[PDB]
Amino acid sequence: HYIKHPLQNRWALWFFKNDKSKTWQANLRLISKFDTVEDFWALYNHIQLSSNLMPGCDYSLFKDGIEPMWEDEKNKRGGRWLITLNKQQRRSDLDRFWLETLLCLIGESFDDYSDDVCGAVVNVRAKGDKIAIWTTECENRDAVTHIGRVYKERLGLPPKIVIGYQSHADTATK
Amino acid sequence: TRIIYDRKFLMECRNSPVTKTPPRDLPTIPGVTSP
Ligand SMILES: C[n+]1cn([C@@H]2O[C@H](COP(=O)(O)OP(=O)(O)OP(=O)(O)O)[C@@H](O)[C@H]2O)c2nc(N)[nH]c(=O)c21
Repeated sequence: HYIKHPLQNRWALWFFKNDKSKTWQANLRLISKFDTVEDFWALYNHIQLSSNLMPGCDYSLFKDGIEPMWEDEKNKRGGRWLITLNKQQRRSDLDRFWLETLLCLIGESFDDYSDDVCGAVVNVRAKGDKIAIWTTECENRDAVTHIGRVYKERLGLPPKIVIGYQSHADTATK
Repeated sequence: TRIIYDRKFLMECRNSPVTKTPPRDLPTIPGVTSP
């Protein structure tokens, strides 16, 4: 006897399996979709912590209909607010920051500019784990700025962890 | 108008009884999911 609380958006959780035989897109896999708070927690409570993913693997949470790749119409001209962690920060902060990121997404924490958010991505990597929020238009400087500011506040980033914005066009070049 | 939730409320919902059952068609991905 419970009424679930609906989210503004329906979301999809993706997993990326590091298989070097296969193409990047072919390693991408849909786990599940949800559109209530309680379904979010039901999913979260039955998946692995990011810090325990195999090296080279990712989680992505994206709005329904947006694939977690540069090529998607909604990401093409977009970009990301990115933080990179070192090795001790995997243990102490990765899982905390990822969950905080997820709550920013589903809770629509960026006011009107929440419509500019496409999703978020966590990359578990030997060289240093990465968390990012993907936004739809790198040129919407107001949206980008506000999202970045609020996101940095909600994460509670210490100054030793810098947060930076880059367009996917530049990433896909380098 | 937009449905917005702050952190404290989202966290309180985690205790709900509906969050203790996995999603119905959760796939089997050993090490990643617990269906
Ligand atoms: C997010 N993304 C990652 N890849 C591929 O996987 C590679 C690794 O990208 P990465 O996001 O996994 O970073 P990584 O830490 O592994 O290494 P880095 O490039 O030095 O930062 C990319 O260079 C692409 O070949 C991608 N390839 C395509 N076609 N589209 C994407 O959106 C995409």
